[PDB]
Amino acid sequence: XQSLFQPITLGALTLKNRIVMPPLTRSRASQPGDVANHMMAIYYAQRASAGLIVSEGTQISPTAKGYAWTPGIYTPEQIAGWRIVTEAVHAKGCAIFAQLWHVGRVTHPDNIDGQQPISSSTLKAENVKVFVDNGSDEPGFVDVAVPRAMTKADIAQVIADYRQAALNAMEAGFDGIELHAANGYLINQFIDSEANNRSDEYGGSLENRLRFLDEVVAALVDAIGAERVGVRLAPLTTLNGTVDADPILTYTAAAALLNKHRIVYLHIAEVDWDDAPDTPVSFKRALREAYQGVLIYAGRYNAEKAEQAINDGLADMIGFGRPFIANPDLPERLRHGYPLAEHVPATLFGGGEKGLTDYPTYQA
Ligand SMILES: Cc1cc2nc3c(=O)[nH]c(=O)nc-3n(C[C@H](O)[C@H](O)[C@H](O)COP(=O)(O)O)c2cc1C
Ligand SMILES: CCCCCCCCO[C@@H]1O[C@H](CO)[C@@H](O)[C@H](O)[C@H]1O
Repeated sequence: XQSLFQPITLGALTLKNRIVMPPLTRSRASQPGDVANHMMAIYYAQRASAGLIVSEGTQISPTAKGYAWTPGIYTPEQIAGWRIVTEAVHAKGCAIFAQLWHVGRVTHPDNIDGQQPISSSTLKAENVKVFVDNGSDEPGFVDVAVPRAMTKADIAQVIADYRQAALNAMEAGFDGIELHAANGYLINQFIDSEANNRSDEYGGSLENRLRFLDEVVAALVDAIGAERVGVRLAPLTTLNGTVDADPILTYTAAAALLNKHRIVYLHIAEVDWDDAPDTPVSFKRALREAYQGVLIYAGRYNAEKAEQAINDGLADMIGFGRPFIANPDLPERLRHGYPLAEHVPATLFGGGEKGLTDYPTYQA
């Protein structure tokens, strides 16, 4: 754990250690309005011994939402709710980035004001569910809907929404933003060949499939500066329905594209739930050459594997998702080898403080 507990520079920030709390949707936002709130501020502040917190995905617009009760980042009230979170986290000595979210086709009309979802194409995500508010207090799991293909004007609108969301994140006191371009969501629906059947400049070729990513990143950087922009990618997981035919080429190219933009970090989502594909070390080393900023990995890491990934030169920082839900003091536990509590799946999403802020710190 020695390297894990070394500080690191992230742009203008000096971070305390190499541990990341990655984005974790908890579906706790206040209703009406999808507003980040008090229990969320406590929850994040409890976990501020991380070197970096990345917020749960926060939708950039009404039609960017995939799941019931996720917090937005587009209304004044939403910005203010996030400000209480960032104030709480900063009072603990910690950096926090907002994960800007557009789910594309991974949604249901019930979550997007009755609208049809949008995507690169008209392809439904196969074997994917989201959840909606069915009036009860538990999430209602539902099949996703068939999307409509984005027009040029839709592309411009979504870019504008991302750009503004980045400014809104700065107004909310975040230290930066993370673009969610992973786990089968909108940008990923353009990147991955089998999800993109466009015949315009946003599909077919590799250059074309990376174009939407390129243009979104350019707008984010123009708005808030490259030192405040991270990006999340999922080269090899396919759980939410996006498959690429040549992911080593596509994602090495994506990494090099992002390197050109000088984004402050690249975050690889190596596992999504139970989807834990073989991610060859040779490929990780290629990503390390293609992108020369801070490289973050998350997915089924423990203390041993995290330390090894850093010492092998594969990663600079490591995120721990599920363990951070149940262990607010995860860094201390990893450092000492204290046993980790396990999380309760039934309280991941929705509800209140139970299963959110009532996981204790370690006590022998
Ligand atoms: C409850 C839960 C919610 C999640 N929601 C998001 C999210 O909002 N954005 C995201 O990029 N990943 C999300 N993820 C994925 C995690 O960031 C992480 O990559 C994944 O859980 C693998 O890491 P782990 O094995 O350490 O949990 C979520 C994971 C969990 C368990
Ligand atoms: C009862 C708890 C059910 C846990 C099973 C999780 C259902 C899907 O969970 C979803 O996973 C996505 C990544 O695939 C995330 O981006 C979303 O934030 C999350 O809501």
